Amino acid sequence: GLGGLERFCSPGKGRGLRALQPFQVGDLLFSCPAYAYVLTVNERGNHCEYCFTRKEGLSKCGRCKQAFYCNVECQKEDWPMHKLECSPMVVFGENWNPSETVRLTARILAKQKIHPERTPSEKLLAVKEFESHLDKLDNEKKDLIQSDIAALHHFYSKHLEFPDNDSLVVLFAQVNCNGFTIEDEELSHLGSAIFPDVALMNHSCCPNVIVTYKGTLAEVRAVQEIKPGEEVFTSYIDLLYPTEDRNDRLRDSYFFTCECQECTTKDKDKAKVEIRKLSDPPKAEAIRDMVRYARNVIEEFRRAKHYKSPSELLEICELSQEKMSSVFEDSNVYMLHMMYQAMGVCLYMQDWEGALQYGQKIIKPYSKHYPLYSLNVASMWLKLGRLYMGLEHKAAGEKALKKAIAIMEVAHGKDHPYISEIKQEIESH
Amino acid sequence: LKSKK
Ligand SMILES: Nc1ncnc2c1ncn2[C@@H]1O[C@H](CSCC[C@H](N)C(=O)O)[C@@H](O)[C@H]1O
Ligand SMILES: [Zn+2]
Ligand SMILES: [Zn+2]
Ligand SMILES: [Zn+2]
Repeated sequence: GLGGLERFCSPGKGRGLRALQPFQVGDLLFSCPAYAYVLTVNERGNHCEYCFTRKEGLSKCGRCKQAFYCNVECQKEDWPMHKLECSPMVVFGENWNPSETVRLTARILAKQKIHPERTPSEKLLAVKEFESHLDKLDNEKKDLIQSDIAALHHFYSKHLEFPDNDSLVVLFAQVNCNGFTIEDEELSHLGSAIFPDVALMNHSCCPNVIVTYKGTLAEVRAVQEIKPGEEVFTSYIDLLYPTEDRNDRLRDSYFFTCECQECTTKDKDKAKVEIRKLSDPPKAEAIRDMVRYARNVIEEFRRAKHYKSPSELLEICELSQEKMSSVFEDSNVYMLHMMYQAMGVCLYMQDWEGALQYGQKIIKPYSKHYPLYSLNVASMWLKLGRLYMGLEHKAAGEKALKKAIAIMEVAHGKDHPYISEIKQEIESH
Repeated sequence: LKSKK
């Protein structure tokens, strides 16, 4: 197992992770090497395929020209996994498009063939023991898993000996339930991975730990004091949202309803959905209509980013914020969601001034809605600092970068390479 | 997948 911790039966939460020793804020509970992992297509050339090191001058795989490495060692060590995609990418060419879930699942199957025994990533929970929620799957979810199974056979039949369709549905369901996205210091998606021992941790909306990444290594650090006998909880989702939104996401992706202190009390829901203090106060039904509109625009924008122009996308943000502002305060989470999306469009267009303009409005309400140590808060301070620094606003940049560092020292560890990079940014300018 | 953003 893992020193100072143990697997146990958490009443109403299946299996969980329990502390057997105290942990203070910022302490590393444990580390978990990735069981299986895949670098996202859009990050190829930026990060090494094998170790996820972000560096310039990465060496290109000579055959496919679509995998990049630190050196010949990272190339060689990645070959058992890379071979699943190398020749297929050149052969299928433009037709090579498996989903990231399919790409990850092919790597799980390859790992099971090479290393059928328990790995150092499975000291407490094994990939084979993962919860699947197979019994909870409706026709729509089974059809999506069937599309994934067809893509797996379509792109990965060369090296893999597939189990029956039934075992593959269980696997795809286990991956959807237990898979992790690996994000960088700005919360930008790097890839997907399996961290079995990390997946043992149950969810809370008031977590006592944060998961961070050092290359492909998951690290688990306390963000609250943990005492012997206490269960170790991480957040599976974005904590900005009110109770109903959080539980709609938890039910849809994880098939459960949270009953943590935040979900039971609903204490933060009022400030999250802050209403304007108007002479004629807005009616209950008028609030409910705007909350419904707000959730609809969030979905509309999500679809629109796949095909609309940057000006059309900014229009959706501006127009929706205008409609919402008649009922909602600027600190309201639905207003903040659109501002964050608008900031993202500005960043893509390299409109640094516009991105800064939005980030300045988001920061104070973010700090209030998110927990004490939050990667979403750290990431926003970091973006702001980098924008300020890039725009020659050095004092404001330094202040915002130091706010990012203060949170990251707890979540990522004082010695994290990301913090050394941020300090170099403060020192170089 | 289990994330922040
Ligand atoms: N706060 C919570 N309340 C109820 N169930 C939870 C929970 N957090 C996590 N889970 C359960 O754990 C699954 C994610 S995997 C976490 C380990 C799991 N308890 C197990 O025995 O394997 C969820 O889809 C859900 O079934
Ligand atoms: Zn490398
Ligand atoms: Zn290759
Ligand atoms: Zn909760």
